[PDB]
Amino acid sequence: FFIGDHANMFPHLKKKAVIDFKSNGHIYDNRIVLNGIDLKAFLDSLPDVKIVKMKCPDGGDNADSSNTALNMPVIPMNTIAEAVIEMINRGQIQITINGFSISNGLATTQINNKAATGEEVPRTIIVTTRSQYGLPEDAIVYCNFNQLYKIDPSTLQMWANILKRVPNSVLWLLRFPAVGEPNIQQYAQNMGLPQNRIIFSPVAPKEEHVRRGQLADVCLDTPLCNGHTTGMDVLWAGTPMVTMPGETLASRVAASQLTCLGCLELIAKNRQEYEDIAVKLGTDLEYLKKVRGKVWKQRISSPLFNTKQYTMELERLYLQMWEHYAAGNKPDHMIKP
Amino acid sequence: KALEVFPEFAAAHSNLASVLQQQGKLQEALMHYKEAIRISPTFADAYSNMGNTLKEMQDVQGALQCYTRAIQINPAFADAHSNLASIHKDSGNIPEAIASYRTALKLKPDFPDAYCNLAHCLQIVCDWTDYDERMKKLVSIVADQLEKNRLPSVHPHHSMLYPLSHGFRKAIAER
Amino acid sequence: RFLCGVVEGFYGRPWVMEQRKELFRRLQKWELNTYLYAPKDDYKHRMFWREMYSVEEAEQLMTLISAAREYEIEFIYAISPGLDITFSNPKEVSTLKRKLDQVSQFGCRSFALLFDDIDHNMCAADKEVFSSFAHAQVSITNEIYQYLGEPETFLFCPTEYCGTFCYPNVSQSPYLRTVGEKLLPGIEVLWTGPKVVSKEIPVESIEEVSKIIKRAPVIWDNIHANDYDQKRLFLGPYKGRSTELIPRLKGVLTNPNCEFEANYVAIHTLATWYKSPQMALKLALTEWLQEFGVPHQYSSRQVAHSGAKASVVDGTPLVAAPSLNATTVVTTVYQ
Ligand SMILES: O=c1ccn([C@@H]2O[C@H](COP(=O)(O)OP(=O)(O)O)[C@@H](O)[C@H]2O)c(=O)[nH]1
Repeated sequence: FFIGDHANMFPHLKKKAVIDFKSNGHIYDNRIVLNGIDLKAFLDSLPDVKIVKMKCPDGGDNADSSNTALNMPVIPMNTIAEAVIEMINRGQIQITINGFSISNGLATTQINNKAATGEEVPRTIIVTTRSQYGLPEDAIVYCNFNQLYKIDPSTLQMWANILKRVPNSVLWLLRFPAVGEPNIQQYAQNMGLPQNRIIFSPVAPKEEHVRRGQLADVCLDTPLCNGHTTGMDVLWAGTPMVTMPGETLASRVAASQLTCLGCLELIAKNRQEYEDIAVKLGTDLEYLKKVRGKVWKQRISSPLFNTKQYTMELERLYLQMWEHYAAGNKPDHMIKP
Repeated sequence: KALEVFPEFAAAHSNLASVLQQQGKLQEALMHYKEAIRISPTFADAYSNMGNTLKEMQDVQGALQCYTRAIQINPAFADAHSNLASIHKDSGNIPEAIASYRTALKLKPDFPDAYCNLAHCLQIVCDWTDYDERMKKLVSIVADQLEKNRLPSVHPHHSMLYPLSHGFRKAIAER
Repeated sequence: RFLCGVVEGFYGRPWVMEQRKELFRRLQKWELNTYLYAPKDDYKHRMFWREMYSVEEAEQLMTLISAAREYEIEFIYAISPGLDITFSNPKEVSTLKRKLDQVSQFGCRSFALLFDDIDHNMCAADKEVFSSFAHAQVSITNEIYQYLGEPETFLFCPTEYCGTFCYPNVSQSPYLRTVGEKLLPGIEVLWTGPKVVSKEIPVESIEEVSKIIKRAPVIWDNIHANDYDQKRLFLGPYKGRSTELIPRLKGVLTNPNCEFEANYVAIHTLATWYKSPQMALKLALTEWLQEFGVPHQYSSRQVAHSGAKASVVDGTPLVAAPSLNATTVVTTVYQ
């Protein structure tokens, strides 16, 4: 019953690209990335292009075609590449290269406040970097973006288990509200984590609030009350999430989007195997590739974000209510329309 | 009848304004509270109630300063602390709202709705001190308000973020 | 001289010289003519206006009057007597006057006596010798006014200053009538709009309050002020008047918020556009960038979410009837 809305007002996220990372050739996608509606138009302007197909489990089938949204355009580094890198280091807002406007995400509001909140589309090519939010460029970053109140001691013990059992990792928090972050900090070290294991970032406008989700690896989810909008935001960026449905409707919510994602492996039946799934993702260092590639691939083909089918189905349900009631038939459990 | 008989009766104005607030119409209720205050300067209860209305139609933190007036006229009046803390938490200034809730509760040891609101605010700032006992006491008091069967302390939205029976939350929603 | 400035009437210990110094620089270099001190964090001297200043805080007052000197912005001291004062004890009047002399030869030349947020339970003897709070208050007010040689600038904070407290309406306020009558224009009354959230829509209300107070009122500009709300900010350009309000006002006194430079840019938009709103929005955009103080990419806290609503309490009082209390006796009533 939960509609995908980000397919329309944020179409620029449909594509993905990275410049050649400082890591020698290896693809750590979510440290410094490229996005934007005109990013495809920037492919010609690349003095040296690099394309590798996103090799999801097809076996040479179904993927040897173009599938531009389903590959990696990575640009081997240039002098202009270091220019935009130290852009994001030092922080000039935006410039133009060969008629293509390159803008750092962290300040895109100054391009257009109207486009900052998401009312207007961020209108040029947008580059983002992990370091601009202080993030370890070569670590494993679990993330979570909901309001801080939907976290309890038991869930904190859960993620502390996952974090200890995967030492080379950091957990993305939000000072949202700002004041509660030290309050949860004391709980974090009181059961034995230093003040480096969790990195908490400030509140942002939506467009950045969801763009920054790309830089993370895997999203951790709150079983006490899942993120209704926030989780779907994380989906639309392409970053997966793993949850344990509880019993309340909200506890069930996170699993709904994942069922529409068509992949049950991110849905947990009990606390311990939830630990197991989270750590299997964070430790496989290959399974992230499958999961993220497939989510990016079929997220658009997922029946969630495309509002056509949902609109027609809801209209048909309206038909069902009127063709039930108007015949005098009493209200009932209206099932399998 | 009381007013026309006794055109300076304060408590009668207070009650009439209370029922008019119950009647939803406020301008006359606000006016009655105003005249009651004029005829009796120290009627901090009328401040509390008139602030209740004055934010009830729409917030004017003039209601907040009215609550402060009622506070300073007699600090023993815990309800004014509760109301001003509620206004603060509406504004989002959670910490001192928590402080005022905590005050008001310690002034009167058992005050259900204020305590559950404070619990919500604490859980907002994630203070898990006294966690399990907070849960169990709030379950106790909401159960108590449920078999005595009028208005539940916990707001329905906060309700399911607590371990309460589906029957309990169903009853709260019904109420 | 049209009064326009900032009040340190909100929270805050008297801070570093640098923060207040930047404040005064932005006052003087951007035509802010008015600055006040009466912080709610007046340590204990808000109620103990009776308390003498130690030479230490007196020397910090030297620092303050100094800063108001090299930066030339008229500092005004202002304290609230109506909490622990009695209007029939001229000894205590002498106490107020000695305090004023101390801080006056300390350089201060202007004063406001804050009659807001005061006790409402005055001595019965005072009640018959002085009719209402207004009469005794304004009597001692004119007394101070004459005592200071009729200071040219002498502000004033009344007990009733808002739509809520102008019982029951402005037109029917005996208190405000007496304030207008017994006052001389040498004292400048403060008043914060027909609503405490002074969204100053009514010019006619300004006229009514003006005539019933017999002067152009001074707007204690608290719309930003955390004296009642800090997060209540003008997202758009500053407002709260029209052009025609310019003669009908004598001063605008604002209390800033944690978005310090946001308050600065709002008040300087007011100062310029004083001597049309969207250019202030243009200046808002302009001086937001020139600010670069607390940008937060426009997105500080109070971001939209799925918030619930608070719940509040009230009860109903009962009444009693007093019985007879007579106590008389005679001796020989028969024949
Ligand atoms: O830094 C932040 C934090 C939250 N949000 C938005 O706030 C909402 C999440 O809060 P809420 O609890 O109201 O929604 P829910 O989490 O229940 O889905 C979503 O719309 C988010 O896009 C945002 O844009 N930026």
